Amino acid sequence: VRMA
Amino acid sequence: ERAGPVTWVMMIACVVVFIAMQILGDQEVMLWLAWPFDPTLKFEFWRYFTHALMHFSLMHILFNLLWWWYLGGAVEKRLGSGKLIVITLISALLSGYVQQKFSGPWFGGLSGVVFALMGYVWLRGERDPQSGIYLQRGLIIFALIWIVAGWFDLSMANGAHIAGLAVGLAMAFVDSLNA
Repeated sequence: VRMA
Repeated sequence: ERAGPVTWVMMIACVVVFIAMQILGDQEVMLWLAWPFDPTLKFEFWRYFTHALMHFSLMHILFNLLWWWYLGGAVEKRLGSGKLIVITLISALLSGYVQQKFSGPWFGGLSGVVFALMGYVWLRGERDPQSGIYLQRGLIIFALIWIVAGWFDLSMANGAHIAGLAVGLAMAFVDSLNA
């Protein structure tokens, strides 16, 4: 998961 | 002051979703709100935007809603609710599109919308001061520190970051042609  | 209904409805939406993530777990909400991971899901149209509402820590949602309330508030107050809605809908759609391409569908956060607001407020306040909007030098400093730190993985969704920025610059350029 990548966080924007 | 600053309190637009779009500004506050986004803040409430984000908090409501984040409450749900806390009760149900991330993945469960992720399974429903994240960008379509399977083309069969592509007509679940909410997903192109709803990824923006998901946050994966309290620090992330506070930091983001801060920037959102600050820059979002300013756009709604000076330029109207409709303008804030459009920047939001376009940047969420496009930063999610690019982000999916960069590293697939598992991401969220309002930070693509935020970088679009940063781009927008800055260029608009530059090319078009009468809009009553501007981004300070200290904050464009930190924005720049913020993007590149995501490159170097010290801010994880880089496509979102760069996407959103681009979108905000472009729209501010367009809006700054018209006066």
